Amino acid sequence: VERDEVAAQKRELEKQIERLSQPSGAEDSRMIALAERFGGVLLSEIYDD
Amino acid sequence: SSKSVANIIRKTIQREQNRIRMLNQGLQAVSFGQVRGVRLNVNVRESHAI
Amino acid sequence: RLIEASLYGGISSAITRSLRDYLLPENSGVRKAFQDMEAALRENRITLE
Repeated sequence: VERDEVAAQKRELEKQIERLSQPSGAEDSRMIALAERFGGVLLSEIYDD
Repeated sequence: SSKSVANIIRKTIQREQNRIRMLNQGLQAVSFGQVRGVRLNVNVRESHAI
Repeated sequence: RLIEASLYGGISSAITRSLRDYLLPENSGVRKAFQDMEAALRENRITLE
């Protein structure tokens, strides 16, 4: 039980880290393709700096 | 994958070229003996362009 | 290097050699996506070894 609970925390931590990764951390799964399929730019990327 | 990576690389390259071009203008018409200007020339290697 | 090159004067040899290392900032965006995507394989390979 302790092993599994710690495993749950570790999974949550990796998922949290992964959301902040790339390219400008966002809902990257579809958003990058959705950004180029229209003549647009992701807002979070405009506010990168 | 593929195209999107190329686009981010291209935009990064473009932004660096533009910033350099802005820095470059501040150094126009500087007189040092017979030298009259200075530049930072930026180019893309072929083996990577292809 | 910057300070002492300014102090003595002249076109610094060391600055000239590594020009890109001095004038260009390093960008993480291009990389960390692929470090995270690569992670599952890295762990598996290390475990196998």
